Amino acid sequence: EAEERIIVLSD
Amino acid sequence: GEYIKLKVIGQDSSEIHFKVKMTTHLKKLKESYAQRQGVPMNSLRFLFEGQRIADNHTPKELGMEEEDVIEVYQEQTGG
Repeated sequence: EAEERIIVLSD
Repeated sequence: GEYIKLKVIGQDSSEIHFKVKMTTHLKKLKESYAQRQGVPMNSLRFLFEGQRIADNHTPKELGMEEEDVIEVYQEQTGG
C-alpha cells in the first residue's frame, strides 16, 4: 500500500 | 482564504492528495501531478465527475468540496 501523499499548493 | 483537499486518482489506482484554495486555478494541480508522474501535463486529461478540468477552472467554479475526486486519464485519442 502506498503511503499517504499530500501536496499543498501555495497561492 | 479557504482550503480544501482533493484526491487525484491515476490510471493505476494510485492517489495523490492536494490542498488547494477554492480560488486556486487548477492548472497548478495539473502541473504538479504531471511532474510527480514524470510525464508532460499535455499527455494527461483531468476530469471531475467526467468533465474536463481547464487550466483556469477553480474548485469554486466546478463546485468542488473537501475530499472530492479528480480522475486522470491519458489524453485522447487512446482508450
